[PDB]
Amino acid sequence: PTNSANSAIALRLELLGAPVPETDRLVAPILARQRELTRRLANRPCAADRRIQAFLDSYLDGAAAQPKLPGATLVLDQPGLARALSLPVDATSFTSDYVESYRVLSGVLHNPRNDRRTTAGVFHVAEGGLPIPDDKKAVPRDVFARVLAAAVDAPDDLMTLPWASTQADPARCFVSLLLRPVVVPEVPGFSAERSMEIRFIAPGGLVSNLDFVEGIFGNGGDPYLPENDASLAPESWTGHTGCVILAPHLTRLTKKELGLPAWEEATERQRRDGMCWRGADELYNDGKAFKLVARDERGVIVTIIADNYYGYCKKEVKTQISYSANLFGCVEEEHSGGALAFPRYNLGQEYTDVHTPAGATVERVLARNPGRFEARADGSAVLLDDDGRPDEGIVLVPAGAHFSMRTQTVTWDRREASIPLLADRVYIAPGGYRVHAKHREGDATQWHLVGTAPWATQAHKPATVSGGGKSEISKSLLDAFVFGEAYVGDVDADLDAVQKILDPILSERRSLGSVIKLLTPSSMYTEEYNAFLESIPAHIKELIFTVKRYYQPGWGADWRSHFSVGIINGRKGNSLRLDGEVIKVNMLRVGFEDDGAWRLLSLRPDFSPAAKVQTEDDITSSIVAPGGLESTAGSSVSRKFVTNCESLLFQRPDDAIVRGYDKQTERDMSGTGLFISNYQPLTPADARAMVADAPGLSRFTEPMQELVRRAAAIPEAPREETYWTSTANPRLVGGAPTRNPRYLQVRPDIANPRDVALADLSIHLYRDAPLAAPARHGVDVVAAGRRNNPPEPGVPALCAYNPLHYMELPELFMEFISSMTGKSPSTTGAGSEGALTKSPFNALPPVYDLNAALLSYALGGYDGWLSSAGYIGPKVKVAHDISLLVPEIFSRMTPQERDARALIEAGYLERLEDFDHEGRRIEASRLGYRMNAAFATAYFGRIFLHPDVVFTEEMLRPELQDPAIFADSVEVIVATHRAVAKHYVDDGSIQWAVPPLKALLEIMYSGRSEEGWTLSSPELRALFERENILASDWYAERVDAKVERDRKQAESAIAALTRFTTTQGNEEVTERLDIEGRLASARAWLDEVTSPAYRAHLVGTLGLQPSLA
Amino acid sequence: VLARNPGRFEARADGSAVLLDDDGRPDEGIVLVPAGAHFSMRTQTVTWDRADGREASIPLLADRVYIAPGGYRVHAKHREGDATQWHLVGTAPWATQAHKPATVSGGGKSEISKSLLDAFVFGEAYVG
Ligand SMILES: [Co+2]
Repeated sequence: PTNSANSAIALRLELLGAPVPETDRLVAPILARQRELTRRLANRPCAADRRIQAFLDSYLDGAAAQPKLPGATLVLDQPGLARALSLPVDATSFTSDYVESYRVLSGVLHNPRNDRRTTAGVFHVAEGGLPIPDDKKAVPRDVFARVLAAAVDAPDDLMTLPWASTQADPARCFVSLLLRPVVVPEVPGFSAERSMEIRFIAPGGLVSNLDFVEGIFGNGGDPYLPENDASLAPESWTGHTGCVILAPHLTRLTKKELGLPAWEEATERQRRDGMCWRGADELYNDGKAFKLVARDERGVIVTIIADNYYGYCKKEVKTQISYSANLFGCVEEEHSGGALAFPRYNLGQEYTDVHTPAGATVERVLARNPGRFEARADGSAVLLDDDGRPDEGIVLVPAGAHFSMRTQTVTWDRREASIPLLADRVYIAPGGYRVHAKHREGDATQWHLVGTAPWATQAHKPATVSGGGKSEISKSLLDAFVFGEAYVGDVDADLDAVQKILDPILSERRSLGSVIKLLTPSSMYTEEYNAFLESIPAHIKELIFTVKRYYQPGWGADWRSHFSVGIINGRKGNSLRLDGEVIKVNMLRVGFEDDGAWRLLSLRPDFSPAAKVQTEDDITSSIVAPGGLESTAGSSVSRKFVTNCESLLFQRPDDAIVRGYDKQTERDMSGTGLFISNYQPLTPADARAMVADAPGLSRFTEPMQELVRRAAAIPEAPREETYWTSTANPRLVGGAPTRNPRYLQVRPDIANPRDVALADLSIHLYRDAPLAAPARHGVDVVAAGRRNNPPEPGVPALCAYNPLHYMELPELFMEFISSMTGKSPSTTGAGSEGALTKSPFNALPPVYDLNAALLSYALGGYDGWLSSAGYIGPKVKVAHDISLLVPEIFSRMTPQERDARALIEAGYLERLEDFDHEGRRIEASRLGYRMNAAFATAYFGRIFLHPDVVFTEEMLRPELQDPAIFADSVEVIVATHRAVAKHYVDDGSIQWAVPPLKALLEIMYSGRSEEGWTLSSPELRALFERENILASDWYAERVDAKVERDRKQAESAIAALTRFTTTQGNEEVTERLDIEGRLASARAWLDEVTSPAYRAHLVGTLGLQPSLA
Repeated sequence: VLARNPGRFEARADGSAVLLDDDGRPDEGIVLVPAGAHFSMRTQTVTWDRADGREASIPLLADRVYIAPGGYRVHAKHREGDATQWHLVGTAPWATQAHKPATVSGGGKSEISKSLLDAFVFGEAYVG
């Protein structure tokens, strides 16, 4: 429906009175009637813009101007219009000084004037509002007023809708969009999802930007309807309203003309910020992109962006969401990744279920879910379609069922039943454990069974600097597999030695896993028996498990003759062969040696990557709920729940420049319907050229080749040329390929909804809860990541960390406050992405974020883990090889096992302590605890086959690589803590930090708290304990501020509902929407928020910053 | 207790825990409770305070045995003289083992293990 879209467009422009040039066009002449009954109403702004203008006029009362939001906007009331507006009605390309745009085979492509985001000096904040953070630029209120006035007077080129840009009289208007981005997640017994409202306003030239945000955050509809006025559905809003105005022309204005002072009359701060001029011609922000924010406690945040690169739009929603979170209480916005992981197993050819707990049975499942299943005569059952017919894709089977790839059947007795075992099905037992068949990861011709356990673990990866691998938590481990060989030293000796050990091991009703348990030292084996296991060399065990995996009944004790090594050029070979074919085993790389050689480590032959379902990526909303509720039934401590605010993810495929390497990107970008940016627009001629380069073509994955061939198959041309994009061809900037190629990827839980459905189903069954009930999951483990680097000329050492550190809360928060990186070092230490990595996306005093975060860890009893990315010590490169293992390790440990206290009591974590180096105290105690060789032996044995060679001694103890550098890294850490803490001292923020953080900041800055404490003072450490917080006045003061905010908003809701129900001529809308049924709920709510039961249900939540009540 | 016995218990949200069956399912007959727990036959509940101030509360029932973390047990029973009056019984865990050897007939060798409850007499509280 294309003319469908152009009609919708023509129609709306006509209603706005904008210029215009087929069956539907004729049935709209009663537009021309209502047009002469519209000029009896004056232009009244929507409910959202009314709230925005009220703030702006109050805020700039008696300033140099009180500008007006544009009133004549083309309103994008439906999804899909904005894309259709982005290209000329009659052409496939468009060009302005602001954007080059193209219709491409894979969707739409937009290359903006600037191809990347900046953060240095970009974030500006206006005086007259809440306090400015020390790290931002301070802008006088009069200057803000003038920049806002310039922003609503945009030039004609910029205002020209691309869609009508080729017509005689091109339409020129502001376009605008209502968003309702999520800020408060849903938690079943606890919280309704709530959202703020944002109004995106932009010159018609930049309608691509609206398309951009609408795909990520959804279309909120027509703001002028009371269905979509936020105040009227208070139960689901935060009380807060944001505005974003795109205005790239503002980088032409001078500092003088906006009323900034000359250098001589300027404060030291104004001179630090460049908010003064030595020359009349000095451009504002030196002509570079910026954003200018105004806000205060009233709940309205107004941002102007002087650039149209799509990133800034995304990150301004973020910022505004973060603003709303800070004023709502109880919630946080975070910059974080995450995934819900279910351990998996390679069950071989033959497997009997042994993980259904007694009590769990087909009958009980069926009884708990009336009408969801179709019970079968044999004992199995199948789910029903939403339309009442059975779906054969998912088969519930009895406890103790047996699965056989030899017979291709699932069997059980009760009278033996038997159903087909088929590749396109998933078989699930009554406690939620799944079984399915798949081809081996390296080989489409070999197949085996996979078990998925239902006791998932949800990882959360916050506050992780760039390079730290935030996205890696949810990335797939299967793409990292390397396929190596089974090692043989001397084939006669080794196989003889395998023989001896086999004397029942090759019995077909003894699994591969049990054999591994058999031959792994355990503390419930005779101490003689373990010494025997230690006598078995590493490679002989691997050879046994390999023999086990491939053993056939048919060979019956003459297995030996099926195994060999080749004689390669007269030398006995080192790879075990099965009937002459080299056997292939799965490995992962774990970092690199000093000279850059790969370290490869055999995975266990019963390991399969955990199944992950992404829970977070970049913009995250989170709430902390107390324990003992519906959604926290098994927890004494608070729990954290999350929701991803974005439906599409703005990816930068750095790796896809190399052909064939990034399989996921190449697949996605060969699809359709995508928003694409910073790629080179290619033509069918370019495709024909690339086809004819047969070597180059053959390096693409198949999806991208089909795309190259579709484009090659298109007969030629002018303004209807066909365009396409290639992963190998990012946009040329300065005749070199850009390093910021981009596309909006469909969130992988939305793209693969069967994976979600299966996870949910396993959870319900594991909990014995009905499918009708929601079964929310909260966060189990927090594992942040760090970018570590070796020192270099002009790059400070930051490589003290081993693979995995645990940090108690004070040390954790030094890390979080600092968010340190080797990129952009300061005068005294390292670069900082600011509190929680959110300095570029936080318009408020960062202490509000910090107070909340702290409470979340302490009240939730969450151990702070830190994984290592980049380098471990100066010499060992790791890339993200450890980032990827995190969820696999924690998800295969019980909560009791992975508790930090338990690991310290068993000797699996080792504390770091201060020491002297060249007579200076090195404060290595700030690095917390770290894993040691015993942790590797105890637990990495659940992924890898030789857990003792996984990490070298130098990897576990990076100080052995070079003790000088280790001490240099810790000094860099301490200097960087100081420089960061100084921000809180200079702006007075330190006074608003909660006691444990105030002290922590004081120590970071000067060495001692105000009371004289240091990091090891028991009094300071006691302020971070869960019990002392819950007892404190300051925590009670936050709970009470939250009650008081909620009360005022419930009063502001009652006042808004009434005024509407008693405005002239609103009676028919008032009954249709059951508004007085809402006003009764709003009246019952006010009573509830003031009641004591409500104050008590808030104990164990984050509360609110009292100054913001 | 829980940490010294991995996999033997099922920890509860309220702070209590219960032993697991030979077959992996919880046995409600024995309830581990926190140090400082309060036991009330009037409310028929075991209560204790939480750091958050909520006050936890489980049923106090005659067919159960409640045990604190150092091994001291609490259960309910009818008075020895009267099936209609009930009270709580504490059992301390610091036992003493007696041994009664080389005791001639009439010396009461078996008496060491015989029940003292059968010897109770029920008298009155004296008022002058
Ligand atoms: Co980001």
